[PDB]
Amino acid sequence: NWFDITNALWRR
Amino acid sequence: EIVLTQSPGTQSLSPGERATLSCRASQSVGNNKLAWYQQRPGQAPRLLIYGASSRPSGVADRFSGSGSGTDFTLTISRLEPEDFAVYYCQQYGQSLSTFGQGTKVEVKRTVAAPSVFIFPPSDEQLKSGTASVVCLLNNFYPREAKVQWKVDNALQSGNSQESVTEQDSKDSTYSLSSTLTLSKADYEKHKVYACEVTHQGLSSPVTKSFNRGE
Amino acid sequence: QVQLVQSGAEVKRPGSSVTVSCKASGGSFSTYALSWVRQAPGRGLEWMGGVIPLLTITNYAPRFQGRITITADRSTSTAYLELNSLRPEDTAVYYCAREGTTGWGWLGKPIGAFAHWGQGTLVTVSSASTKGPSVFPLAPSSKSTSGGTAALGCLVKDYFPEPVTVSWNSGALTSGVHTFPAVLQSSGLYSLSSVVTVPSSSLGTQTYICNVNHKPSNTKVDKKVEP
Repeated sequence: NWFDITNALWRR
Repeated sequence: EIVLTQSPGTQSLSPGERATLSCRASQSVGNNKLAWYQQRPGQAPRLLIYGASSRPSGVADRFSGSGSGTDFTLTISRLEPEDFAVYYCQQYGQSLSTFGQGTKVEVKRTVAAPSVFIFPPSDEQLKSGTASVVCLLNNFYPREAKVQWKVDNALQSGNSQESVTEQDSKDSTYSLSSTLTLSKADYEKHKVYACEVTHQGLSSPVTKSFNRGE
Repeated sequence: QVQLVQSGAEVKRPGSSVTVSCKASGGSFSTYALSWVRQAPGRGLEWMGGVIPLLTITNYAPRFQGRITITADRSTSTAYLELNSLRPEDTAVYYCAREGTTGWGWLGKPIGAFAHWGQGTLVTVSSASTKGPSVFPLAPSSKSTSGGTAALGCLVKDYFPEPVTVSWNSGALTSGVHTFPAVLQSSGLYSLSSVVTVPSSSLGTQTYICNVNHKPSNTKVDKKVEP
């Protein structure tokens, strides 16, 4: 889901 | 391609009452990623709920969201005057995000038959070869209202358009304006111009007319 | 506190292309998803697509694929929507919207949903030409037809593009005023009416003037409406 990408990014 | 269906389209309540709005998805929504937005006329939408049941800081605690899977609900424990607006649901459980068609939450009030006015075309407009006839339905409730134009007792079709104001913030009524546009040539071939109005607050359809040249 | 400011209204000819900007201030720009949502007059919201600045990863809705382009200028915290091959049906208010963050502040975990929106940009796609409206009186006297109440008004006809504004007696008169949303005629021109209900007894003594203003054509008109 495109809408989940910023989360994975934020957890980095 | 997830389809969200909000039903009903319109909910008629009053300040102090509890409201329940539903959103049904044509297929399960991933991770319950459903959001609710409130939108007032001419204004940008405002986020109320996200993740189906999470409420961001800043949003009144009277707003609540529940559900999962394919059936979601937005609850407002008790309505305040500014809460009467359009509510939209949105799913972002897939890259292709989609919005529901929206549910209007209006104020329910006593039936009020409309005051009907009819206006012939101005001489000035006529000078240019065009005749607009305007029918006005003032301060009525409920919003459902039918207006038919009859020229010398001939139902008109395709030659008129209508507009409806937003519900009045004070008297909770609606007004409707219908314009019938003919060319001056056709306009001059008929004598009687009538506006027939059908409304729940009217025992029988009301008619307003004038004879060209009076 | 995230504020999104968009560029002004635009008028485009069918077949042309339009670019709308969205300037962000507050929070982090490059790490949060920025989408574009539109809304045709009287219709609902429709997500078009968005972009993740840092990764430049875009996501467009299928019905706009190959006609839309969204980019982001991290140097200016500005995002852009470019829609080509414009059609009349593309006429709408376009909004940019950034996803929100959990809890307070604007740096927490993203939430996907759109917490921040721009004021919106009206984009009119038509082959019509800019034009001031003709203003005709909606004169009052049909035995008033409804109590001691009289109705009078102004027909603001054939203008382009939206919007137009109406006030009565320079704003001195506001009670009983009803300015209706404009309707788009087949001619490609807009038309709307503004009416006010008043005591029928004031028809013989009060002057009623509607002030009509169409900024796009720099048109200002004051029409006295008489019985």
